[PDB]
Amino acid sequence: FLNQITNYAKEAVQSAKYIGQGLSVTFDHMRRRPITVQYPYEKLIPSERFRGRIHFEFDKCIACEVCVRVCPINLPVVDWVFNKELKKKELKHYSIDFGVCIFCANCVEYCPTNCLSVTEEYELATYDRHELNYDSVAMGRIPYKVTQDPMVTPIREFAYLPAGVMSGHDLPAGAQRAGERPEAIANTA
Amino acid sequence: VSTELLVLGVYGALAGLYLLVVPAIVYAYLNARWYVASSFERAFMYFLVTFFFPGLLLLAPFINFRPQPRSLN
Amino acid sequence: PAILNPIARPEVPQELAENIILTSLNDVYDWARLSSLWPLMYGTACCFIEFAAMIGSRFDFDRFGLVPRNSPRQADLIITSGTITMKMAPALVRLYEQMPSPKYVIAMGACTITGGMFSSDSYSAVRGVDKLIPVDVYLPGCPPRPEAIMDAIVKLRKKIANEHINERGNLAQTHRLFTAKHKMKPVPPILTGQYLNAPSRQAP
Amino acid sequence: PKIETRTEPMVINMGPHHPSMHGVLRLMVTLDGEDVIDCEPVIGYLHRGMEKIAENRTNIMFIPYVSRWDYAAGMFNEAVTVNAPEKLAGIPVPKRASYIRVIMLELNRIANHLLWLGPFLADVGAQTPFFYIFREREYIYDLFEAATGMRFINNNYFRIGGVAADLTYGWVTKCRDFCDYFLPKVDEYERLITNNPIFVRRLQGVGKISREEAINWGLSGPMLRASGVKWDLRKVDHYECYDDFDWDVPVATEGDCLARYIVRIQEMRESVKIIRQALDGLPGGPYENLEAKRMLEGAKSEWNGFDYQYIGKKLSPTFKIPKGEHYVRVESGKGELGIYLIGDDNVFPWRWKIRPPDFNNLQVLPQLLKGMKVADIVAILGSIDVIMGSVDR
Amino acid sequence: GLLAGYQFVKDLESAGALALFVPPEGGFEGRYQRRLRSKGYTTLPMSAPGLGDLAAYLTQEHGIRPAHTGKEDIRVYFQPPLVTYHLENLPPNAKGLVLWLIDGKRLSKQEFAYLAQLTQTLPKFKVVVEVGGDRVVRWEPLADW
Amino acid sequence: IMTILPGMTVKVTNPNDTYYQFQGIVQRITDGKVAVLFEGGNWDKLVTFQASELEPVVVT
Amino acid sequence: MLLKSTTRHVHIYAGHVVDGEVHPDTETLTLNVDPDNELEWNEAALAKVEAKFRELVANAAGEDLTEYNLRRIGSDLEHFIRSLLMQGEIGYNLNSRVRNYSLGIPRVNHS
Amino acid sequence: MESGIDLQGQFISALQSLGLSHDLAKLLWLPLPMLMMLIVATVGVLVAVWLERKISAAVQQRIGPEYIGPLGILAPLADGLKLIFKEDVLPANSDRWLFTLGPAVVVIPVFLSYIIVPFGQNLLISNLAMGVFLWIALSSIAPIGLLMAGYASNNKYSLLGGLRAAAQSISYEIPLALAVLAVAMMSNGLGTVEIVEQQSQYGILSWNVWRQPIGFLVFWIAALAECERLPFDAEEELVAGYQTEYAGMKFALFYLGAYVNLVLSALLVSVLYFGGWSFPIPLETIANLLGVSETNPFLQIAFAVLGITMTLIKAYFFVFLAILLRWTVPRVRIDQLLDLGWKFLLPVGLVNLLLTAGLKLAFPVAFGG
Ligand code: SF4
Ligand code: SF4
Ligand code: SF4
Repeated sequence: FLNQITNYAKEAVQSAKYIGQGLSVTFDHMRRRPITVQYPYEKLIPSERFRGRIHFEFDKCIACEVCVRVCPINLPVVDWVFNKELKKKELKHYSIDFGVCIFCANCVEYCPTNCLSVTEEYELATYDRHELNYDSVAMGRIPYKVTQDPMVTPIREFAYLPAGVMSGHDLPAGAQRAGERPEAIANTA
Repeated sequence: VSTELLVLGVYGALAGLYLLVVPAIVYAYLNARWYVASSFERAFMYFLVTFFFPGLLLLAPFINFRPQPRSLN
Repeated sequence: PAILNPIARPEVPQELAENIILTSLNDVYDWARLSSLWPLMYGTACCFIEFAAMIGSRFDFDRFGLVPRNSPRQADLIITSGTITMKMAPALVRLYEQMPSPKYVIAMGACTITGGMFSSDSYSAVRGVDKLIPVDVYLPGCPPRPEAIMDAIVKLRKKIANEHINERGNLAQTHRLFTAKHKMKPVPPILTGQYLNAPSRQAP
Repeated sequence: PKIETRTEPMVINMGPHHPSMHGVLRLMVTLDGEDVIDCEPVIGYLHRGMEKIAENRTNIMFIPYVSRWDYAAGMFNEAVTVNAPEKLAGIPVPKRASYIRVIMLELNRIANHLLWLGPFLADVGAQTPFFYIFREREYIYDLFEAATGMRFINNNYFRIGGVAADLTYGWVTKCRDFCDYFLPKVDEYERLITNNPIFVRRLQGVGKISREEAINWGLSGPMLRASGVKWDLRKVDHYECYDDFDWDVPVATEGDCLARYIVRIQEMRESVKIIRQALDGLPGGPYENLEAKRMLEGAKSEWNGFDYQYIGKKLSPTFKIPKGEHYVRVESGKGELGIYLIGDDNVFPWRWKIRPPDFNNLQVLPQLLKGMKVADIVAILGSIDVIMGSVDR
Repeated sequence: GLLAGYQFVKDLESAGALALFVPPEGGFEGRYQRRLRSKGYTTLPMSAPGLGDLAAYLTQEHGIRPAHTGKEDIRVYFQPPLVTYHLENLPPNAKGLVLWLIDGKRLSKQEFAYLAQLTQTLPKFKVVVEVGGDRVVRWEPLADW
Repeated sequence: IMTILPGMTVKVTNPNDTYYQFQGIVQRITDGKVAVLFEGGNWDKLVTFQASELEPVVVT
Repeated sequence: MLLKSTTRHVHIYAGHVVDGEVHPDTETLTLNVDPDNELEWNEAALAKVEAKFRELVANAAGEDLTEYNLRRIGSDLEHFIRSLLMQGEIGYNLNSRVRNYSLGIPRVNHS
Repeated sequence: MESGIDLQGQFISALQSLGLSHDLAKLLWLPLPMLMMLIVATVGVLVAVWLERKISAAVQQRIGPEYIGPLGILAPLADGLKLIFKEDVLPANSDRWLFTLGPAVVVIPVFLSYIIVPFGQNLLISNLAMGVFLWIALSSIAPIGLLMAGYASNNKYSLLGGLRAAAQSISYEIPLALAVLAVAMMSNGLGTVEIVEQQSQYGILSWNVWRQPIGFLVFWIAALAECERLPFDAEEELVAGYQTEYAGMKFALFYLGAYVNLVLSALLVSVLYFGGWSFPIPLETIANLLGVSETNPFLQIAFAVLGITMTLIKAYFFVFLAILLRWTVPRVRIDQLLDLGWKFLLPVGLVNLLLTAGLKLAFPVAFGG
């Protein structure tokens, strides 16, 4: 009764053919171009909505507290003294602690004067934690532009690659996002 | 010229090739075709790293395989 | 006192390494611990998934030198990738204490810098991992994208390349060891491991 | 070396430091020779107190909090947190906002099943496509980053009036490109397990929850569907215009890890069909075409209508959760993520209970580890799709 | 591989304020900070974008106003001037203090000029602002910019 | 005094960029790099450009 | 099962240390003021912290030997250590490797 | 050398030219091939770590350990050097003698087994008439350092991991011995010079892989379970793996011993079942086609370099096959790998030994003499 000996050798040779096939198809993975976004020299561009570091304009601020009452932890320290010579609110030393911030930009949407805008800046690492307390002149700085650094080849991620492209590595020369924009169908139809 | 000295000369030439010359050629081949290489060519250049590895280790703190600064224009 | 939380004057400590051989060996030492930097595979919350997004193929974890380790004994670095609760905090201090002495901590996300969105109305969240561990680099962003984490790793490498080899001795613990006798009642172990074999699952 | 060798059953810790993507839970199992006799799961290492935080947060400032329970499909949490004051105040959503919600939730279901699928194949022993699953998950990340601003969790996308912002100018095209890319990948993932006898030997009869025992233990989602129950809350509750498409709930009859695998793979294959059928029937189509049609055709002609908007009356931050209570739910990637809201005409809720989809599936884990071996623990824990931020919350 | 001597400390003592150009991949300039610290200096490595209005943060008292998370009041904290508090709380026979700014990018030209003039005016204070970029570690004086 | 002032409307003309045909509001001018504010979307974005890739509009 | 309360600047460790091992004892508990040296710890303030710790462990008599009470003792000792640092009797280290000011930045007294 | 090239004879003769003894000249010659072989094993472990981190990256469509040297070339060296700099840990009641000796006992015979490997005819440390049998006997000392590293930690899950690794490491000694036994049948000896010399007759047709098609498979699968690799090794088996208490240079000893065992096993696949140094064309055929003698020193140098390249090509090919097969195969648990060791590789090794004995008795001109 050799029905379990030939089945044994059949299971062995089927596993051997499976290992040979999987070894042939893992050898076809080495020929593919690596999808690695090589960070310090290939900083990938964030999208047009990113919610990075919050930017603040000290002159466009009516010194309300809507940016505090919509923040989930009431984080922005806005303090004002009322000047009865002018009878306005007169902000002094706005600040946001970016070690406590969760970067939801609730304060950006519910800003009545469009004072708080959000940036593309995410490289905010510090050695001291208390350096993350950005005051009104610290967070009123112009953010780091990824496409204007002469050591970075910037990469559009997936939603800005035109209409058939999956990875932004083979891009020849700055091809746009997907196609037409609402200033085209107004000319079309 | 003595033939013992010529055998030592081809020993020194083979050592200078194995440690300095062809490791520099392998480095100049690897900042060259690495992505245009196939799987078999990748196995061949990995063999070239394997065989000339003491020469690649000697030449390692002197090559600067960082990307060049961009033009921004 | 006129300075509330003061710094203190040191004892004029200087190595004064006028030697250039030992300076280059210090360079080799700092480059070797800099370019290896094996982190602990430590998770606990949301941020770990972005940490896992570094270990994948789109952003590469290995191309700075660092492969994740399972045991803390082989771990060179710990990226605290999530919220530390009151329950997780002694476990985290234990797995930091189980590492060899040239060890580095990165407070990843707002939950380990200050306990970011749980710094207001939480009763069981440690407000910052630096209430437990000496932290080297702080990393903002609630889910900091993996470019920000391997920016924190770049700043950690800038921190590591400064470390002097004669300055080993800051890696100490400096015991104080005040022992006091107490009069508290010992309680039995409440959590033993008996879940289905406990004689209350079978019948009401 | 004070480890003796007894004849009594030992105890394996499997503590909160998991060296893989397993969360923070202890799994103190006994396992005398190999048979797991007892299993006490210790829970609460990520209990940060969302139910007590919620009582001191307005709903417009609790939306950044609700991504942190199921933090692989984050917007599903917003899909109940928005829907809880939506059905007290009776605020209607537009049709375009509802279809955008369906698209975001089905992309989140695909991403949640991908993040389950990576560690599950790594625990079962495949461990080759772990690095290939994060690539399509990064595709979903970059889709979410265009619209919602952030990646997989920290979206403020869902609002009481619908959706915070409409889609970008190239979003529908790239989402169709991702679906055309992703349709063969789920077939590859199914053939990885089912066309390999060692894996189906590892997954057959491992965890033998019954049909009625799954209903008694309160299991939901793919753990309930794999036991035999055709119970999807998108079909049971006529929820958020999911009935405008033609998809079939995937079920299996066994209830083991292979059945849960098959249900989750077919859930991916059905969710991508829902994505296609929602992108086709998007009111106004893509945002570039809809914005152009409401630009050139005056300020009229039904493209400025209510059901073609992204937001249904964008509300003030001082919106009062009115007096009354009910219990909303979604079918997330693990099914029955529910919110019990008892708001009492205050700006804050009075009680915000979170019914998590996998806190009630992790209580079956001692029952599922009864007659199993040691190396089948992490498979069974792999098949639950547990995420400890929802289990603890 | 580039056995660097102690020329960096000599260029620091010459210029007073030098802009570093570090490769962006990590720690290849901290060898110069360790060379600088071995000659008797005290380096103060801190991140530049966290500082705001360097005339006020470095040498003036500045109210920090930390984060109240909806619980405390405004509670202004008056931090001492960083350069003068770290210079007075120093050994009197030390070589001086060095501000090691690790993000010279995302700062203005006015702050660079102020940092150079600040290193010129008070005697023992040097800055090594890291404006980054270059393929090797190379430094210039903070003269033109 | 004639150069690019903060407070007006702009539109980008750099063709090989993610931000193309985008109208924005210029907010701050330091050292030539112009940072403009984009109202498009629920969150207001601030993206930095230079004067070599910007030009003001005449229509609005 | 070793009962302990390990945070920064205090370690409680209910038990006694032998060589480099702490053995879990019932009726004693140790104390490891600043095991990472963020503070300077002259002997006057060190004796003050030791006396405050013995007063705290005497006032905690009669309760359970849970980790909750050990964490309460360690947290009260943490508040005392921060009060000594705020009074000016204790300085920051400045020879450490981190220098992150885990108990507040330096600041002047009034303004 | 003039008549040939013999660096041993030339070194002993030129060291006797200073005024030393003959036995003292031999004693001073003695550390030089041993130091050369330790250099070969050290560059082999660095090549193995580099190839492991680069081919694994190329499989997963990543880029390997960049920014450490030009390519990732200095990536293993830093991974060596950092482990020299890290402190000790000593897990809480550890034995402090067996703990430090466990890595030493598990990596000393693997280094000692590098006498057996030739890179050419008399390009080795010693011929050693019981060569591969001594390699198998020395490789049998590994599940004593494994049990030593398991026991000397005061925690469990490493004692369990140590017993698990020792039960894995003895399940594949006997199929390894049977697969080497078939080659020792076909080679009429155990010395590796004689094993390669019975294959370097017709270049590539006299290689043992064509005459042992299943013996090569048994040896390769059994040697991939002795090196702790592939399926026979992402949550750990239980929580820990017999080396979760080793931190600095002792974990470095474990880490380098694994790859040194991998390089040695690949070299012995190249030596036993393939040509150890033989070109696929026989070398004396090229020597008679060139017309120059096979004893003049430049053809000696060219043939020695060609033999070293052939050895390193085949050793690299099997290291490459191991790094591919680490990501090819599914990871099997402990019971399936012990069933592969006892219930599959041992009966196939026994039936291979029986059929190669029948083939040597029946056709003795094809299988040895
Ligand atoms: S909401 Fe805007 S305007 Fe009001 S205080 Fe905040 S930043 Fe200023
Ligand atoms: S982004 Fe969110 S967390 Fe940060 S300050 Fe604004 S509202 Fe608060
Ligand atoms: S910082 Fe945000 S993403 Fe990170 S753990 Fe905390 S809540 Fe989760």
